[PDB]
Amino acid sequence: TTNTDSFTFSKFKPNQPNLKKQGDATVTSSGTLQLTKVDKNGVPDPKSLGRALYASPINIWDSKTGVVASFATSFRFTIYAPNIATIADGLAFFLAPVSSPPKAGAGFLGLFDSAVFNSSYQTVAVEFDTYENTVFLDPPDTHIGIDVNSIKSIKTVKWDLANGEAAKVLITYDSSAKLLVAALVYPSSKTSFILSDVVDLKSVLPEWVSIGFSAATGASSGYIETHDVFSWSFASKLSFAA
Amino acid sequence: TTNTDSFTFSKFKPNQPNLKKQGDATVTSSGTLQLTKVDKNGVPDPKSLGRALYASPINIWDSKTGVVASFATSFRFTIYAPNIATIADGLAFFLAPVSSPPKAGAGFLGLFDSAVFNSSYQTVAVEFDTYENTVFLDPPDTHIGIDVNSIKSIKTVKWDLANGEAAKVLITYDSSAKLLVAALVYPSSKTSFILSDVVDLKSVLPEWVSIGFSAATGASSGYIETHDVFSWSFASKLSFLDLASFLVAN
Amino acid sequence: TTNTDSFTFSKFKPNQPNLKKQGDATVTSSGTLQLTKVDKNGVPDPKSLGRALYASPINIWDSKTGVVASFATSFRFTIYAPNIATIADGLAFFLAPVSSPPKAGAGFLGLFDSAVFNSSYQTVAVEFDTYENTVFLDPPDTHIGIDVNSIKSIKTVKWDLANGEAAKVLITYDSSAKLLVAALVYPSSKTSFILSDVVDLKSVLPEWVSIGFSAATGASSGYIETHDVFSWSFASKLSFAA
Amino acid sequence: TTNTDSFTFSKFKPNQPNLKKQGDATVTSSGTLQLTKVDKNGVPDPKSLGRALYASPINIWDSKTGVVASFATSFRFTIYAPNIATIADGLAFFLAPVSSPPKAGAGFLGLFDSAVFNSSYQTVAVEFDTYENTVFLDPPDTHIGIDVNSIKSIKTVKWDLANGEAAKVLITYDSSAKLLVAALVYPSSKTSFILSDVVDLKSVLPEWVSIGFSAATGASSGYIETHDVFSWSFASKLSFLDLASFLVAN
Ligand SMILES: *[C@@H]1O[C@H](CO)[C@@H](O[C@@H]2O[C@H](CO)[C@@H](O[C@@H]3O[C@H](CO)[C@@H](O)[C@H](O[C@H]4O[C@H](CO)[C@@H](O)[C@H](O)[C@@H]4O)[C@@H]3O)[C@H](O)[C@H]2NC(C)=O)[C@H](O[C@@H]2O[C@@H](C)[C@@H](O)[C@@H](O)[C@@H]2O)[C@H]1NC(C)=O
Ligand SMILES: *[C@@H]1O[C@H](CO)[C@@H](O[C@@H]2O[C@H](CO)[C@@H](O[C@@H]3O[C@H](CO)[C@@H](O)[C@H](O)[C@@H]3O)[C@H](O)[C@H]2NC(C)=O)[C@H](O[C@@H]2O[C@@H](C)[C@@H](O)[C@@H](O)[C@@H]2O)[C@H]1NC(C)=O
Ligand SMILES: *[C@@H]1O[C@H](CO)[C@@H](O[C@@H]2O[C@H](CO)[C@@H](O[C@@H]3O[C@H](CO)[C@@H](O)[C@H](O)[C@@H]3O)[C@H](O)[C@H]2NC(C)=O)[C@H](O[C@@H]2O[C@@H](C)[C@@H](O)[C@@H](O)[C@@H]2O)[C@H]1NC(C)=O
Ligand SMILES: *[C@@H]1O[C@H](CO)[C@@H](O)[C@H](O)[C@H]1NC(C)=O
Ligand SMILES: [Ca+2]
Ligand SMILES: [Ca+2]
Ligand SMILES: [Ca+2]
Ligand SMILES: [Ca+2]
Ligand SMILES: [Mn+2]
Ligand SMILES: [Mn+2]
Ligand SMILES: [Mn+2]
Ligand SMILES: [Mn+2]
Repeated sequence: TTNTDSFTFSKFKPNQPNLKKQGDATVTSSGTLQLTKVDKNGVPDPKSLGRALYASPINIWDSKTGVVASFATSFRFTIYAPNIATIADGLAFFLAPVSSPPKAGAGFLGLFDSAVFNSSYQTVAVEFDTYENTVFLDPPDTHIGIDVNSIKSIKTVKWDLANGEAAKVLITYDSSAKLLVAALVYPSSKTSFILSDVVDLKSVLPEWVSIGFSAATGASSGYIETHDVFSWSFASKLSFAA
Repeated sequence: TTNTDSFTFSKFKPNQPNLKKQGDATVTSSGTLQLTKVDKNGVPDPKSLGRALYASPINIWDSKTGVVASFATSFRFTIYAPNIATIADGLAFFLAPVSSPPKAGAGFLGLFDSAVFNSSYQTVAVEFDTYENTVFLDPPDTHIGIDVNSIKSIKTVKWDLANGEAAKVLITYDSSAKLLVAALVYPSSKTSFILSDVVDLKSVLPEWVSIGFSAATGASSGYIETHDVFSWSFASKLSFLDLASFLVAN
Repeated sequence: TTNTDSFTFSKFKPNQPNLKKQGDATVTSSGTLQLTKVDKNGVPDPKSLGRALYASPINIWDSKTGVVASFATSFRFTIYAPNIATIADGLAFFLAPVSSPPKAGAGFLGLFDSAVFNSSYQTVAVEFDTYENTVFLDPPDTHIGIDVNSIKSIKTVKWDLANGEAAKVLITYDSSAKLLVAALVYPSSKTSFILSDVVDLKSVLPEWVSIGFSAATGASSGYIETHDVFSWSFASKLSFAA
Repeated sequence: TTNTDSFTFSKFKPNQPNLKKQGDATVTSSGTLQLTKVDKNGVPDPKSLGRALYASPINIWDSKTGVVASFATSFRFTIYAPNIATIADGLAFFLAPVSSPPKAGAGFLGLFDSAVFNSSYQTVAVEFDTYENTVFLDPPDTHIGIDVNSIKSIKTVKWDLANGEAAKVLITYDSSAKLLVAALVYPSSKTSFILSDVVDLKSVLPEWVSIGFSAATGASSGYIETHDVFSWSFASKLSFLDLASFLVAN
């Protein structure tokens, strides 16, 4: 007995009513979702935080039956950094409760308030982290991480940013294997990165979540980068028994 | 460059935050979308009026390119009347300005305010109409209508209500033919009906539209019927559909 | 446990190896599947017979579990008759056993051998009949028909031929309702026909069936028309414990 | 103006005529496609090679229009080895011309006849390689690799085999960026591997190609492992795929 919800934005459009935008999020004339503040020149600013949600909650689990949804989302994104040596803070795909407020900037990625684990967050996220928060146990490498009610990622893998180049991303969740899987590929320069782990979405998330993007820039001048999104598809399936 | 927005409600849930319940519209505990009001008794009430819309506007055409969405939807619904001789007024699947407010009850079907045509409605519907308003040029028989900016359907055809029986609808809009088609089947009765006509969606809708059901029961006590929706499926693409593949399992 | 097989021919190409063509059927330069003989000049010929099948069998029902496929097919076809008053014989979408040869021409539609019902035809069809075979209890009008192990339709509805316009067809089988529905629209005329009936696929087909088209022109001189298909899409779904 | 062709085998079934079996490929009565010979015990035999292709050719590209197909494919497979430390040879998913004979075994994986690259193979493969063949430039570790007309990969990455555990694979081709990607995840060990390269196909493969799997065991006793496939979906679009939807509908 399956519900499904899916959409594909191959462009973005100014003021799109199917998209909830938060903090600094703009969608440009040219169709770019500009998650984080970027002046006329292309020049990203500090002290920024931006978010994008799909306008309707996704039913990721069902308490009557205990059935859990599988989902798959795909997106393409570009991090340009004026200076690659100083980069902060990163972007992320997440699933948080609905009407849940944006949270601290920088390392927090606009999804947390603190280094502390808290089951209250009810956030699961795949981060693309570009600055090392030693305070958070970040690997020293810029990384893909999987967060579960904590910015202190449960598992991380290296990810070598290709500055200004477009990354194609696939994020997967098999509900019967409880497997969350994230893969990033640079089409131009042909590199590849994968991270996978087990997350039991029912003990973590509410039945209904907002899905979308979060992004932050550095708390320090020069520690700046864009977080531009070009396209985004998603598809979730919630079957009620076998 | 193709956008797609799409979904399946095969079962409904109370309070479902991805739909916008308006008027009396609710979803019971066992999953039925009651568009229009029903006592626990199971007795349908008069002067009810309810709508359900998907909470996400749909991009139906793009002004910059001129490009227009194709779309498909299907659902399963029952109208049950305690008294088949006194049945009012109907239900409808529609597109309208985001997220439109319900308009007059009764034979207006929550979609219109009078018998006259008006472009500001910006509304296009397929009605499944159950009471003959002669001031709306209604045919004597129960009928499926296509309606554009008016309650006076621009084309109707016969529909024989099977009282208390689930009908399966496929409504369909091929953008290159500007073709709207509504098919209705009762699998229990083996009976079927189709209406087909053109409507140039770009002429009559805004770029963004809210999609849903609308239903009303009668303006006099006893003209009464349910307008229950069991399941619902929708799919659109806008390029700046694969229908076979869409039904066989949406 | 759901298997699925699906495709779309948005146009045909000559000797494309995923169709098997039988009889006179061929694919033209401009990508048309002419089921029946049309000459040099567009003049269709009599005594012609053509079938075009998907080169893969379709698992219609599973005997071990007794479950049965749902499937949906859509196609676009033109028949054009140079004399509207003298047209024959029709076309058909059908399911039948594999390596099951073409069968009698004319009014049997490449699908049968006599008037009589016969179980061992193991054939199910939706037909688009342009000539009254009185001998087959044909209605006195061009009709659409459901046929199950007989050219004697188990049900019909009136179909109004629109000479030389493309017809859009949607045929659909719902194995939970055991419900076969055929709809035909002409975009040009705005016209619309539907036929709906119960058919037990599990009763009348084997587990695997070829799926395709059959068509035939009239017997006598003059009872001629074309039977041209432009596009075809099929999808089926066979869940073992649904 | 877009063609399509997809399927999903969640089970395999004995004899299944939409699947063409070559060499030793057997489908177990419990549903496993056994690419290479697996005896009574369940003990894999050496000296084996098997292949299973989809029974109909796939249109990968069109010469008239020069347009080229995109495609996803996923599958579950298990390699079981009685001694983890004597293992050969490997399995692959390939695209070769119809109706390609199966070719040399062992480290050639049933796809190639020798170390030599050849254009007239018109074979592209994603390889799962379990034995180092120095004659083919194999890296010291077990690896996934992209093969184009040759048993010598154009690129590889360390694949660490988890013995007896189902691997889930995703293979994609983006014709728009001539880019082929293989990824494998062992859901039990939460462990993963991904491999990206550019390969044209228009220049390398015919318009029509058969597709499936190929496998082989070692050339000497004891160098043995199974190559068992549990499910398989495939999707191809060629305009003259929405992967996110593909995966979650398998
Ligand atoms: C529904 O479908 C089946 C087809 O599967 C028909 O049954 C078959 O009919 C054929 C043709 O009549 C029979 O073949 C016969 O088999 C015997 C040996 O078993 C042959 O020798 C025989 O030939 C003799 O007759 C010939 C013509 O008279 C000569 O040329 C030969 O010399 C030879 O002397 C012929 O090939 C099948 O055996 C029969 N199959 C089965 C499984 O029964 C149905 O036909 C009906 O039933 C038949 C028994 C027969 O009596 C027909 O007259 C019936 O139509 C067919 N049913 C209907 C209603 O059409
Ligand atoms: C579409 O619906 C709109 C809004 O309902 C119609 O506009 C209304 O039309 C009436 C004209 O018959 C107007 O009557 C007036 O009432 C006011 C006081 O409230 C008086 O001061 C005035 O003397 C009129 O009698 C009404 O004003 C008007 N409402 C609004 C909000 O403008 C509309 O009718 C069409 O446009 C309007 C503005 C007039 O020009 C009409 O003549 C015209 O037909 C509806 N359109 C159609 C095509 O039916
Ligand atoms: C790469 O792949 C091509 C195509 O298979 C190879 O060419 C083929 O080689 C075969 C010999 O190994 C040729 O077949 C023989 O033809 C003669 C003449 O009738 C027969 O008497 C004999 O018994 C064989 O059937 C085959 O003709 C040829 N195929 C084609 C399509 O031309 C190719 O091998 C190289 O080219 C040929 C001309 C011979 O010189 C070979 O020795 C040769 O290596 C393969 N390339 C390599 C480097 O291995
Ligand atoms: C978690 O969050 C809530 C409010 O958001 C707070 O009351 C609580 O103290 C939190 N921290 C921990 C460690 O539980
Ligand atoms: Ca960090
Ligand atoms: Ca009415
Ligand atoms: Ca006839
Ligand atoms: Ca090797
Ligand atoms: Mn981190
Ligand atoms: Mn009406
Ligand atoms: Mn007939
Ligand atoms: Mn290798």
